Amino acid sequence: PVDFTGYWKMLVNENFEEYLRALDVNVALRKIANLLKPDLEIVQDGDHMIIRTLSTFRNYIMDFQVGKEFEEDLTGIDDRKCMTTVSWDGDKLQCVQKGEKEGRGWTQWIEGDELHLEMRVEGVVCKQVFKKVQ
Ligand SMILES: CC1=C(/C=C/C(C)=C/C=C/C(C)=C/CO)C(C)(C)CCC1
Ligand code: NA
Repeated sequence: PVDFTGYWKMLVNENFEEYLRALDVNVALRKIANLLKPDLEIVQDGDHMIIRTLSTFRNYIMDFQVGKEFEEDLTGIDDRKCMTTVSWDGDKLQCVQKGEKEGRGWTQWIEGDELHLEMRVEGVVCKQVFKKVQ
């Protein structure tokens, strides 16, 4: 199916402040986070994926099997714990992060040579787009 493997650089990041505000991230950290332009480093073998969000401040590592619920420790972000499931939805990845915040999750997919990531919480939608360096 779709292989997201790649070192992806951020081109677009819309509404990230609002998204972090909804996660109750403190103003200080939001200030910094919004100028980080994290890379996405993905290594995938079928339904097994490691997704590393990389920045000079902090990294965030996801390591999961598509379709299989797991205990997600969002330490360094909002330091919350979710019961998270990343599922196939055709060629898209659909992540649901069950926990304190309503409607928390994200959708990831490829359009041509672009990786699209939409992150959501409580009706806030942050839009990110990434590209590999050719
Ligand atoms: C706030 C904050 C950060 C937030 C990272 C986030 C919110 C990553 C979401 C990654 C996803 C949804 C990958 C799915 O392919 C990072 C840790 C960069 C630096 C410290 C500040
Ligand atoms: Na692992």
